[PDB]
Amino acid sequence: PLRPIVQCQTRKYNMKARAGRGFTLEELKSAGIPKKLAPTIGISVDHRRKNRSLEGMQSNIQRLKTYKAKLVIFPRRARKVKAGDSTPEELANATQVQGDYMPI
Amino acid sequence: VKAGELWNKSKDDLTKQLAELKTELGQLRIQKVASSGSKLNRIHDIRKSIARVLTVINAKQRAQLRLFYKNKKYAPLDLRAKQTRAIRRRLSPDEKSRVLEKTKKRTVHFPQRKFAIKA
Amino acid sequence: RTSVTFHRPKTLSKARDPKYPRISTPGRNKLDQYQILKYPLTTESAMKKIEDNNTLVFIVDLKADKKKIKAAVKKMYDIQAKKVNTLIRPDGKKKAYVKLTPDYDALDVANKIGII
Amino acid sequence: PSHKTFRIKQKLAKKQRQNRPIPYWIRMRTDNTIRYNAKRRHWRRTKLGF
Amino acid sequence: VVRIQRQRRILKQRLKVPPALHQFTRTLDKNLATNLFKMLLKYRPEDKAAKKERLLKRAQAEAEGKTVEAKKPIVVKYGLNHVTYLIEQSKAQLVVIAHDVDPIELVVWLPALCRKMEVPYCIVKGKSRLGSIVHKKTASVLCLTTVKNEDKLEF
Amino acid sequence: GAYKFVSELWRRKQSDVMRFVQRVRCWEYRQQPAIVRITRPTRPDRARRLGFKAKQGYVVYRIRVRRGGRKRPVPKGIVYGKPKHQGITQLKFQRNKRSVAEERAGRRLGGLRVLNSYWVNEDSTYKYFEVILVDVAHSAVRNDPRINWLCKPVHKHRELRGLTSAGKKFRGLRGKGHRHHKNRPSRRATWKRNQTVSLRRYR
RNA sequence: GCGCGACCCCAGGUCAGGCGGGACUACCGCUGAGUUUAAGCAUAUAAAUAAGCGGAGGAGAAGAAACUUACAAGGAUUCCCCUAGUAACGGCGAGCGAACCGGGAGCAGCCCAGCUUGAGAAUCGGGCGGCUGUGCCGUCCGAAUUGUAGUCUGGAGAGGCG
RNA sequence: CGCCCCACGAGGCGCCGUCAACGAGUCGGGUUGUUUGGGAAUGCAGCCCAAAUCGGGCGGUAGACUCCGUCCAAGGCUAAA
RNA sequence: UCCCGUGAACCAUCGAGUCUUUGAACGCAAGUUGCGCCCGAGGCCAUCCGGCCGAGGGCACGCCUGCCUGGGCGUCACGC
Ligand SMILES: [Mg+2]
Ligand SMILES: [Mg+2]
Ligand SMILES: [Mg+2]
Ligand SMILES: [Mg+2]
Ligand SMILES: [Mg+2]
Ligand SMILES: [Mg+2]
Ligand SMILES: [Mg+2]
Ligand SMILES: [Mg+2]
Ligand SMILES: [Mg+2]
Ligand SMILES: [Mg+2]
Ligand SMILES: [Mg+2]
Ligand SMILES: [Mg+2]
Ligand SMILES: [Mg+2]
Ligand SMILES: [Mg+2]
Repeated sequence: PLRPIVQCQTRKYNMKARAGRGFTLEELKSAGIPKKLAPTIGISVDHRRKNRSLEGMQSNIQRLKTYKAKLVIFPRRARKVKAGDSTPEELANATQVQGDYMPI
Repeated sequence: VKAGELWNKSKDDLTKQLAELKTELGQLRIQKVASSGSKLNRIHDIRKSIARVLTVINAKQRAQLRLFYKNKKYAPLDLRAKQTRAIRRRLSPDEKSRVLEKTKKRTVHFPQRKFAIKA
Repeated sequence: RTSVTFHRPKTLSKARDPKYPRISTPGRNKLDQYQILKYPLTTESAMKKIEDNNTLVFIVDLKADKKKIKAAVKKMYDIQAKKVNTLIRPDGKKKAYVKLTPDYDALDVANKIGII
Repeated sequence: PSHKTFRIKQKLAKKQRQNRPIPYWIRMRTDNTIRYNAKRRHWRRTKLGF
Repeated sequence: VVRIQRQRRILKQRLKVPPALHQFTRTLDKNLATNLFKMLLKYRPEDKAAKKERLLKRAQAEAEGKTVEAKKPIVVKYGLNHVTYLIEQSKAQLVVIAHDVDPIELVVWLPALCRKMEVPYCIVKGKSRLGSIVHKKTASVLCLTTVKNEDKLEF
Repeated sequence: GAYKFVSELWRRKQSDVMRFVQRVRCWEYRQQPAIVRITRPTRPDRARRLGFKAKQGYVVYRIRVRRGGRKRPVPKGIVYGKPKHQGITQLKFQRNKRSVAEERAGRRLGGLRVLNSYWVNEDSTYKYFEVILVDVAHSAVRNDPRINWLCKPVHKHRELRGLTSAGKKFRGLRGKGHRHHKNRPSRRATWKRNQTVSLRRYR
């Protein structure tokens, strides 16, 4: 699953971004990606983090939006394509993307 | 005598043949002490034929007995499926699939979908 | 009450009534006549017993008792024993001296089974 | 002793049957190494200790 | 066992019961208790034998008419959690507490609760006799919320 | 909602109502055997919160344990050593008496598995713990989704090994940050991890 | 001269069941030394070890912060690397010694008790019978109102509305 | 790949403002022994003291006050590494 | 006859079987094959349509759920 851009702690490393554990509830809500469903579609959720800066919040929204742009989801059944799924012709060209498909 | 023909017999004739084999071994054991030569070796065949006929008796009897108590009735400790003590005490599959309502809802809704990227 | 001691009351108990038998198969007889009478010892010291004292010397399964020895000597060989003596010979097996009631003749039995 | 338990008589029987020199014929079985019976016991030398 | 259960009541006699526990041992008198229990017997909860018929015979009313003609069935309420719920909403029109609940702490406070919320209560004698009303082995508390219009005055 | 009322009633443990009802029970307990089956919890709201249920197979056992520390059981009090392990009478045991009660019931009740235990009474000589146990064989317990976890084989003799609520307290696992970091996974696993002389291949 | 209901507790070769013991690599808990080092030795060290007493699994233990940090802050558990032979601790002597940060391996969260069916125990078990047989169904007995089930677990949630 | 089509019940999303219950001889304190790198005391344990709901625990020096940051114990389960 | 096959083998392998006395070891013991109690297929004679020899099988301890038989003015109601 996906991970947030966050800052490191600790004066020695405050200036270096790195991967986090999950997007806060506030990002998942403001991106149109429900709490219960983000782990379902491969987005971690971290109930414990706090966002104190618009810069961090908008950066993590940008990661969410990009991921939801380049995410494809197969239907739960064969012919029944419901909301959130994707077109057959879209599904037919999906492969297993390997390595870090979003480098921080 | 061959197990093929023994399995193809009645219960009473099967018991007769056990009586006869143990009497033939009775005679060979007698003549082991006194005489010798060629009838000293038939002992081993007769002993093995006693074993054959008793194994036939027990196998057929327990097969019949499984047919009768395997009416999905209470089964006896000589029929109950021995595996190992740990295996006997494990939980059955309908018991290991037991989950809660807040969890069976969490899977009836909100399952683990199938996704790729690059769309 | 009458006595200054309370002894425990009398209750009632039921006999065991299993809903499944613990041992289904009927147990076979394992000290049967052919195990219980292995083979007659045929030393010359016993051969003397055959003709002096109207006795047959068998070697019997070590877990034999005199009641089973007489019963088997009757079912096999179709005789009876008026008295059996037993001893466990030092090598390990049990040896039984079966004296026939003087109706039957030990010579006759010894030649019906082949000893002498 | 003359009054011995049946357990001790039972075990004397077996420690008796365990005294014989090895059979004459074993010695020719294929690829054989048993040479003499190295588990002899004598009543005056090595007491059973039981 | 007998020995200890005798010095039990003896020692409860000797020791000084505090008032919260001594508001018990002051029970309803036999005459008013019997008068009350007559009405309680009139309003018994539903039998197991009778609760299969009420669910069996509505099957047809659902299958053919498809319409429910039930009116409210009115019976006594019981159970400590439920009765504390009724009492604390003040929907309890009469409370009947067993005197002899063990452990006593389950009802040390219902008298005071009914008292400070102004609900009529009695400390009757016999939790088993309460249990019989509802068909359980104990009841430990009962309360009435509403009675039939044919016996308001008797109530 | 009765359990809240009884909860504060049992919170006010120096009020006269609890002083009475608790001393009389202390006498009754002190007159019965050390380990005794009791058909109902005496503290139903305490039992509810620790996972008791009014369901078959959950049994409740009152175990009496003694108070005070541990005096070193040596031949007279004569300890062969240096002056620093030469004391006897002021040493304290490293498991709480709650866990000692659970682990007494664990040895008495072979077939049933300890779930929890809670304080009920105490005096100068004894403490009384009521220990909730579970029968892991009755179908009512085998078919409960919430308490099967106790029938898996990795849960035999929890109390003998330190895995109940009282077990963790004396194991040092109530706590998370520093002040409690040496006790995870266990103090001996920490000691091993910290003592291993790691000699890598290309050292 | 009674029939009773409950409570506690009996005895049952009662129906059906669960427990003890064994092996030691690794794992969990208690207990617990000293030779040695200190050029003596008495705290210290040896060592929160060896021995002793118990408990399991194929891994066990731990685990979703009553946490660290003072940052622009991070975000469950576990192990490797560095942190670090460092802060600390110590007849501040011999000696002893971790952690946060960061880099990696792997990543997953969950469920109860409570106020909340009261027009209605909706829950569970056992016997018996039927079948589609790890279960499901029909009926009887029983447990349970000193509360089984259901909703809820703080990220919430209960409601009303869409 | 085929037949069976998922709802008025549950969930999500949005609006609301009224509710909004969270674990007791438990935490915490003293003292004692052990343990620790943990130092006016790191854990654990005994004994005695003994809770709270504009409230509780921490911010590595004991203390009173003002502000700040932080989390919500005393019940339970949980693969991989 | 085990030979152009119901088929050798100190063969491989594993599902059908047997598994003496013991042992956590379980009737009570134990330098004891010591000493008990209960059921019982079968058969004899009839002191009855009962008793004797039985082949086999049982009898531990703590416990869990249920049932049967009980005890206690422990709490009660209803009564003589
Ligand atoms: Mg003799
Ligand atoms: Mg000599
Ligand atoms: Mg010592
Ligand atoms: Mg020195
Ligand atoms: Mg030196
Ligand atoms: Mg010296
Ligand atoms: Mg050290
Ligand atoms: Mg060791
Ligand atoms: Mg585990
Ligand atoms: Mg360095
Ligand atoms: Mg220690
Ligand atoms: Mg300390
Ligand atoms: Mg100290
Ligand atoms: Mg755990």
